[PDB]
Amino acid sequence: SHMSTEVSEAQARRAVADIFNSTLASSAIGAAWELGALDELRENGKLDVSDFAVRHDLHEPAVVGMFTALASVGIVRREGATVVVGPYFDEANHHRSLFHWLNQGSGELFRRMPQVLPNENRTGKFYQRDAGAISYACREISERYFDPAFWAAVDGLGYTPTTVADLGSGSGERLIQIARRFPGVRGLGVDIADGAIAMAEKEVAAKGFGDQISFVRGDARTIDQVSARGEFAEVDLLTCFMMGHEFWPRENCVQTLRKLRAAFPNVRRFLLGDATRTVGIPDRELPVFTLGFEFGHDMMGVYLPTLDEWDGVFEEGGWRCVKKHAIDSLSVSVVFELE
Amino acid sequence: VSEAQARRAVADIFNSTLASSAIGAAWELGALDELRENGKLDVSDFAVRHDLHEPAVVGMFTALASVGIVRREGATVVVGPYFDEANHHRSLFHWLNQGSGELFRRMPQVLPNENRTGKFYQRDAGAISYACREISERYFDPAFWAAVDGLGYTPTTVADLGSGSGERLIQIARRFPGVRGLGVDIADGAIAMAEKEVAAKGFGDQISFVRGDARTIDQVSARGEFAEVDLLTCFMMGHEFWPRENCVQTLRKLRAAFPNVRRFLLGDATRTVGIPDRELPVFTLGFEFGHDMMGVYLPTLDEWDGVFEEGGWRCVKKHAIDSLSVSVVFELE
Ligand SMILES: Nc1ncnc2c1ncn2[C@@H]1O[C@H](CSCC[C@H](N)C(=O)O)[C@@H](O)[C@H]1O
Ligand SMILES: Nc1ncnc2c1ncn2[C@@H]1O[C@H](CSCC[C@H](N)C(=O)O)[C@@H](O)[C@H]1O
Ligand SMILES: C[C@@H](C(=O)C(=O)O)c1ccccc1
Ligand SMILES: C[C@@H](C(=O)C(=O)O)c1ccccc1
Ligand SMILES: O=C(O)[C@H](O)Cc1ccccc1
Ligand SMILES: O=C(O)[C@H](O)Cc1ccccc1
Ligand SMILES: [Ca+2]
Ligand SMILES: [Ca+2]
Ligand SMILES: [Ca+2]
Ligand SMILES: [Ca+2]
Ligand SMILES: [Ca+2]
Ligand SMILES: [Fe+3]
Ligand SMILES: [Fe+3]
Repeated sequence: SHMSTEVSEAQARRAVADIFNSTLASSAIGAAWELGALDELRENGKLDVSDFAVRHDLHEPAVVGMFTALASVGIVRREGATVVVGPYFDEANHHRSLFHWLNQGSGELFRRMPQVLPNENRTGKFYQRDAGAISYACREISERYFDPAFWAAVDGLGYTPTTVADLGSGSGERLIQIARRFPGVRGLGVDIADGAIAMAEKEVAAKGFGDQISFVRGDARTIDQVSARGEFAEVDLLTCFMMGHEFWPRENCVQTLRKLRAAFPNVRRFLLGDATRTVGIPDRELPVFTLGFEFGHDMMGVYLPTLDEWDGVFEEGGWRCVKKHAIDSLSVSVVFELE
Repeated sequence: VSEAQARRAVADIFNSTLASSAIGAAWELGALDELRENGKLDVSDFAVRHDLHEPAVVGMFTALASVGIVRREGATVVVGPYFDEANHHRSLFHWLNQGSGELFRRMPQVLPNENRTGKFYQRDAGAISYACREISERYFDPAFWAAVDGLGYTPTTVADLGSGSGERLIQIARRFPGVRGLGVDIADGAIAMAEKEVAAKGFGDQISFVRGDARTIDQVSARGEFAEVDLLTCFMMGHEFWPRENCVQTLRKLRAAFPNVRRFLLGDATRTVGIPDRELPVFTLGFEFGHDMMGVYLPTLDEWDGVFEEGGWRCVKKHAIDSLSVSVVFELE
């Protein structure tokens, strides 16, 4: 019953106030996640606002504001000094990392809409985001939304991997988790960014896998002009999560996929996971994330393929898709099992 | 609630975030005015005239559409059921997002006490000022002009505290062609903008500016001009005088620095008390949470009513403001 064109003034007032307040609630979800408040609420059902501020050493008036913001749209409820879970708590907390991504991660982009849309401004580095914050969010995005399909694909491999390469390795956690599952395995993380490599190297060394897992800074799109090509022949498992859209547009993807197939000639399975562009969902029925993901990429000047466009590119790129998993639901996102 | 209702509500909160930034942007880019005027627009046409990246332009319009502010029929965009309300309050959205977005984005870093020394938050001064012009004009002007009309005299020299763009002083000089104007602002940027705008409009011989902190108004030098001032105005910054003890002193210093002021017009939003969380009108939560985050005391209306006398002033008229949280204009003597 959602799409009315005629409403009363009172209704229009309430709706616009909700849109306003939703903005603050939205930012609060990620902030409350980061400050530990969503985990307290989830675990205990309630908490005490002063007691929370004191234990975490937080400016109490702003803590009250954070919780009021959440309460303004029904995520929590305030009752005296107490905050209890509200009707939408479970759902909001489920998707907290998407909110964090939207706000803490990509806030500066969407805030700068007026300066980002003008063509005269769209050269070189024209927007800013928070890499540390995006990295914070993506860990849970990876774990909450992609892991079941990822591990289901790893379980149906039909062989034990001995050397695994991961494209866009980020924190290096995927490679670490792999090493945990397959004790004897070696790992190769490829990433185009210095912070990622360093962060990943540190974590790897700290968790005791400095002997099994290494890294190389490189562009996966131009993987054939990298300085670690001699190690590639040993790789029998390839993984690539949350970055496949960077290989687009179509013709670049085709080439990149060919290059990957030639560069990793002994890879058996290649597990490829990403979010994709949706078509024809009504404006008033967009689920969580979809709009942020698509509008964010349009603002950054980055093309996002549909699922159908991935489907249609694998054969030319040298790969056969033998299984596909739908993700629930991070917009329309999937894991392809390629060989 | 059912699980479907919860999904839908959380999706609305997410998309609302995007619609919310888009209101302010659509304002700046001229899309809201064009929609007010014609009732519709063409996404291609608009993108081409404004030389904008069209796929991002469609995004902006689908954000607005996602919550009922507009509706899309292919490339045609028509005003939606919530257009008039949102357009009305567009400056508030702009303020929250383009002005103050970076403060609320950094919530996790701003709340911890160890982080709250020195320059611990950032806002966009240019953007805030952009919004503030319309906030002042749309929300405060009617009460401001009503107070001017009922002053009981015609001013000769007006001083404006936190003068910003200089617009309020310009408009007063338009109403009272013989008036001398003086603007006090703490920001060099405001002083520069105001001097430029005044000089450009032809009022450079009538309106001057001095950089100064209105809280310590007694410490700003102005060639003895303060003593000639017979009308004082201060909009949208009075809460900066607080807490109470500081306000009492600043009020007493203003009284002393401006001995010949007859009326002092003091306009501001205030902290509300007891509004139910799910019934919060537009702005209230942003205004109050923003200042709580910034460490800035915000008084209630009653706190203001209770401070004037000890501050050396008598309140003689009060005006309610329409639909800007709880906002008022006091007239003081
Ligand atoms: N063309 C490219 N080649 C290699 N790495 C890339 C790339 N484009 C982006 N990346 C890297 O891919 C990452 C995107 S998000 C990382 C999430 C990570 N894959 C995970 O599953 O947890 C960033 O670390 C970025 O540096
Ligand atoms: N303590 C202080 N003393 C003087 N000016 C101040 C101040 N605190 C803030 N300001 C200035 O007050 C302005 C707040 S915005 C209000 C603009 C103006 N009064 C109007 O009605 O449109 C900014 O220009 C800011 O620099
Ligand atoms: C990492 C992120 C992304 O592409 C981005 O932030 O630009 C992403 C990719 C895929 C699913 C979810 C988030
Ligand atoms: C300028 C703003 C404010 O207090 C702030 O930006 O800190 C304000 C004050 C009063 C009404 C509306 C906005
Ligand atoms: O065409 C597809 O849908 C997928 O890209 C891969 C696939 C093909 C056939 C059977 C399963 C998976
Ligand atoms: O106490 C008040 O309400 C205001 O401070 C101003 C006022 C007082 C008395 C008569 C009129 C106005
Ligand atoms: Ca409806
Ligand atoms: Ca298909
Ligand atoms: Ca309307
Ligand atoms: Ca303006
Ligand atoms: Ca003086
Ligand atoms: Fe991306
Ligand atoms: Fe303020």
